[PDB]
Amino acid sequence: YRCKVCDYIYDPEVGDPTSGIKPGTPFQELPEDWLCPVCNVGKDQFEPLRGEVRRVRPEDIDMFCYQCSQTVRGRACTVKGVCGKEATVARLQDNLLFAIKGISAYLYHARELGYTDEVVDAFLERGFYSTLTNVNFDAEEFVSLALEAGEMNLRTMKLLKKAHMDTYGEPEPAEVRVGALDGPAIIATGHSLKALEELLKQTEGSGVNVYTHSELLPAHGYPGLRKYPHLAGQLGGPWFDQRETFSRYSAAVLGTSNCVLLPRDSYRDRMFTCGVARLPGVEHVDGYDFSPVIEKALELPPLKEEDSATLTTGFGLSTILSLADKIKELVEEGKIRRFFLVGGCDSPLPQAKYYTEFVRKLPEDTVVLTLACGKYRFNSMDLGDIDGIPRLIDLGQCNDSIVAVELVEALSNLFSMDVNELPLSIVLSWMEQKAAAILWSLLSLNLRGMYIGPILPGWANDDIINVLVDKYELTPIGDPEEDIKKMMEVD
Amino acid sequence: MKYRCKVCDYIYDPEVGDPTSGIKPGTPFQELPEDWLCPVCNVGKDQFEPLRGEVRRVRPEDIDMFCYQCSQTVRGRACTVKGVCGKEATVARLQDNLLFAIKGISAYLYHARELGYTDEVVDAFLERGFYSTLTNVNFDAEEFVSLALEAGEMNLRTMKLLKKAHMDTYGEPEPAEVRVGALDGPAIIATGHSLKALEELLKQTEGSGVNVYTHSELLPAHGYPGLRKYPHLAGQLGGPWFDQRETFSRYSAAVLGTSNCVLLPRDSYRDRMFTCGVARLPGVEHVDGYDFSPVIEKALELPPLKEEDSATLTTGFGLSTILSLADKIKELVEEGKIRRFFLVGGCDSPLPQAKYYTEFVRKLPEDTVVLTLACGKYRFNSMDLGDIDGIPRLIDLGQCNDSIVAVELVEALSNLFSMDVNELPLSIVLSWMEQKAAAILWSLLSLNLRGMYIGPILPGWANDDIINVLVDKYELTPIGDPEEDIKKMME
Ligand code: SF4
Ligand code: SF4
Ligand SMILES: [Fe+3]
Ligand SMILES: [Fe+3]
Repeated sequence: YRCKVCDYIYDPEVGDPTSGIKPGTPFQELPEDWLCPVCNVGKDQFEPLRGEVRRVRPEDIDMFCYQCSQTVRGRACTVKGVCGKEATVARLQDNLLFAIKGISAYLYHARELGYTDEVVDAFLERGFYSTLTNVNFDAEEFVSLALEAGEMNLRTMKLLKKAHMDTYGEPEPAEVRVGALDGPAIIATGHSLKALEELLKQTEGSGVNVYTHSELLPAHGYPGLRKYPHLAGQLGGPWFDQRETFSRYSAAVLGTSNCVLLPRDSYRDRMFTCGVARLPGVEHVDGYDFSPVIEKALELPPLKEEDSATLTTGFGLSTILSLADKIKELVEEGKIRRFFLVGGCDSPLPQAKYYTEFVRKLPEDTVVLTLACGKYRFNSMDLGDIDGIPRLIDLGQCNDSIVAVELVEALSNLFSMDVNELPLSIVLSWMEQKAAAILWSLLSLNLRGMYIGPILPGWANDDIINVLVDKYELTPIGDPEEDIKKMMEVD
Repeated sequence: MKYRCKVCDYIYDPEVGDPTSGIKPGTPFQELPEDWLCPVCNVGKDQFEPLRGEVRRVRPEDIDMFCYQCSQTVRGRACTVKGVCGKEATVARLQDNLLFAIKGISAYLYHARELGYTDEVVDAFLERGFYSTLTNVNFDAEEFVSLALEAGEMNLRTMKLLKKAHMDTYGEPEPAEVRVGALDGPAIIATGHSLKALEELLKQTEGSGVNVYTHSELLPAHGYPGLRKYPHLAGQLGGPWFDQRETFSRYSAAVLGTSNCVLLPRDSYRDRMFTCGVARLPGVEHVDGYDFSPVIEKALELPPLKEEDSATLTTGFGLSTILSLADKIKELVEEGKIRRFFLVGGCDSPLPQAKYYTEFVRKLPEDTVVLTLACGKYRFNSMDLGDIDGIPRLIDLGQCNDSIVAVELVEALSNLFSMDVNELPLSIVLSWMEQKAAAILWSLLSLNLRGMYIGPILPGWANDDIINVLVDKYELTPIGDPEEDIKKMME
């Protein structure tokens, strides 16, 4: 028998002479209250010879957990928990943890605006308590808890969108100049619209121009944010062009939320962090006091005007609903054949080129709704429109997933069909915990047949992957052409 | 030279080159393009060191770090040496540390909320911390040290709020002599920390005539005037949490788990155990929001318990009972008839290295008093230690969350003898097992208590750098040998 927890082999050939086990005693001729000499688990946590359990190299660590003192050798539980928890349950606990992390991020951003939800904080406590050492061992309960986390994330994104709309108005379409103007510059990266508003308020009259980057692009749609003239436009693209963007523009850089990367020496003395963002050797902004960043921007050599391009962002729900009747006409005529939700968080992985290919081969009688940084794979494509309806529609940040939700609910009422009968396909890009919370949000809405890229989450063992694919029909991204062919044929 | 990826250990060999990217066989590493990245995890030339120290030894459980929360993760399985995102092992371990501290805080928050007691600033800090440990938000280790200390302070605040909840709902605890041993009649044994579930159970059992016994962590309930007022609160039964498997087997009782430390059941008592609150076990009935009718029904269906020659324990020393003896303690210390106080307690484990505690207390000189708490008390609370001059040599402050009164106690002592906190005749010996204990430890560290002892082991997430921080900046001393430790602590 080899120990499930620490892979200690009890071999009936040796026995244990020091304890009374003369050499030759079978495993089942051991005392009843005998425990493991390494991990202190009973006779049950001994399995008849499995085979080279750990010995992991290219992958296959069965599980990981070192949160309690019982952990094997004081380093990590990696096959089975000393507490008795198996690998699948540990991975489900980590899944719930990531979802609640995404919820907590959106919660922090809402509270930045004075918007609070008590039941969500209670659920945070409840979930983190559920992932303690010896509290919960039920996997199905963790499925239930993941779905409840999806529901709470719906609620949290709803609260954050209400915070944004009350503080800045409902976003409406805006053509954003991507390209520099003449003058000192501050580039802002992240999600915090409150930090951007404070900076814009502090820079009115200073004459330094403020540009958005990555997930701060949707700010150009908010009436309370676009009203500032020194909000010049976009500059750079998604988060991972950061190191080149911040290098090439001679500007002060401020990172407001996550997706900030370790800086390169070219712009290290001209970068700042604020909110929760924090980098070693980078100056951090005390609350919202952006005096150092403005100082830097005015000390730096100004930017140079450049032939600019444009991006179109900020489709609030109301702008889309003012087009519902034409969309109805167009689908019933047949001049629009399907809606595709293609977006979410991105990564510099090669498999994410899939997205640029996917939209590039999409038929021209289709429309795309995009989201988060994964929009920067195809938002510059000149796709045009269908009888006045744009083929690309930018709802905003990842937290604007919620309006996407609202949209389908309208569409189900528009065409008088159940949600899982619409001419709608869903293609997710995920990268972080916020995306995990969004994914479980979509799963709590029973959205079947969704596609996911660039990879399946690293915390999902075979058990979890199969539960998703057989109970929720979550389809991994494969080949763009074949995927489109599968999604569009009711024939 | 050959070159090793720090992130995924892909070896670039100048004899082969890299056929997949364009590097013909024979190219030296420094004659590679600037934009050449690892063909496995796509991290640049920057994170490549010359294959120095090709030595590799035991890899199981000797994983430098672990993290698989994002899609960038190595091989889509786990980052185990350095993050593709750029996060180092020390920072990952500090993030996990903060996560465990906030997990303990969340547990105490849930228990406080059970009583209608909530604190907004603590939930704000929870959100803030989880956001600090998202993917690309914080890479500054010093800031995570600061956040661990802030988590200690927030945990102090949470424990204070929880103690106020307990005292408002049940009164201030006072010493109680509780019978450990069964009575005649049907029985329900309750395990965990939730006093509200116990109160609801006792109210629902008034008149039913079934006797309720406390186990592991519900023992301090016998000190609360609002809980000891119920006659059917018979006494203690069993000991700490880890005797569960035998205790629940030997007594023909219905089992109810109110909080954490519930273990996978054995078939003898599975059909007679119930969970409630956050505790949940597979194949065990869960109680839906109190309403303990199923548990009472079960207790009434089982063969009743039989009386047994019992022992006794003394628990529940509230702050007021202790402070009403402060002048006697002053007399005794100033005369010299008490030479040092020892705080010995905290959550315990079925680890063998924890036998130290029973030895440590058993060898303590008779001119010392011990203050204990949590499950680590069950190592020496049955010892007949007696008293010194009317002051008991063992004092049970209550649950692990009653650590806070210990905090208050020491400040009283510093004001009692008019001496600085870090000059009192007081030594601290911690037992830890879980995340609640981690929060308590960071609470103690935010209070600058130097020279504390910790057992049974050093946290499994503390790499050499973190351990170095603890031992050089806060003089955290691991427990060694009882006599040697006592002689050092008594000098
Ligand atoms: S909680 Fe369980 S799996 Fe995690 S370290 Fe402790 S014994 Fe191991
Ligand atoms: S955040 Fe970094 S360490 Fe964690 S999974 Fe992503 S790449 Fe790996
Ligand atoms: Fe073992
Ligand atoms: Fe690599």
